[PDB]
Amino acid sequence: SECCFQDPPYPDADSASGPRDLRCYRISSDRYECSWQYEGPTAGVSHFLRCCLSSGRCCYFAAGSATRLQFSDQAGVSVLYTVTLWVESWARNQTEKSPEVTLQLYNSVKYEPPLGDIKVSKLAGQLRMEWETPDNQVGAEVQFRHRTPSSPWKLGDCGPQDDDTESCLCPLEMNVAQEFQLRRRQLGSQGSSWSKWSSPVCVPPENPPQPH
Repeated sequence: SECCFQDPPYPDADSASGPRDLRCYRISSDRYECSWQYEGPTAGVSHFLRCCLSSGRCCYFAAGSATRLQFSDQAGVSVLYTVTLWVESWARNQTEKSPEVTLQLYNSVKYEPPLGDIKVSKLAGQLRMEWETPDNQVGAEVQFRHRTPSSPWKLGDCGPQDDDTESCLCPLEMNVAQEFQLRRRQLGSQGSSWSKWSSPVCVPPENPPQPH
């Protein structure tokens, strides 16, 4: 993969569908990976990873239908200094853009949600979740989302974390089933993107409605 420092072969975007959740990180001594998702039907859609250097020079990788792409530090993209990255999709005769991500790629780590046991218990009128920190990922911003069978996802903040274990306080609803998920973001100044959501924490109702 070489980043092509030319005008992209399509017009600029002028849509409800499109690419989103761009995550870029280093994966080895000299290789990097960007990952994203696409909202909407994927038929005939292709993706381009865009990059602008601080000098204003910009380039693109053509990814085809893939939603993930790897490149080395010889691809023309600076990794030691800050760059700006985003995804453009050619879909149904129109260009669509993701939000940008501004980061120093060399210090950007692939952060992951809790992967394994998530302990859940009651603390006063809240739920407390606790998990062991993913290896070599100490230091994180952590968010949760929660829902009930009827309600949609509502997002929340767990606060910053700095230890071998991490925790979160969440709303407790005794009379309905609850589902929670957790995601983690790298701390620091180099730039960060949210990890994927963890597997669910499922908390059945302790006082479900009863006949009288």
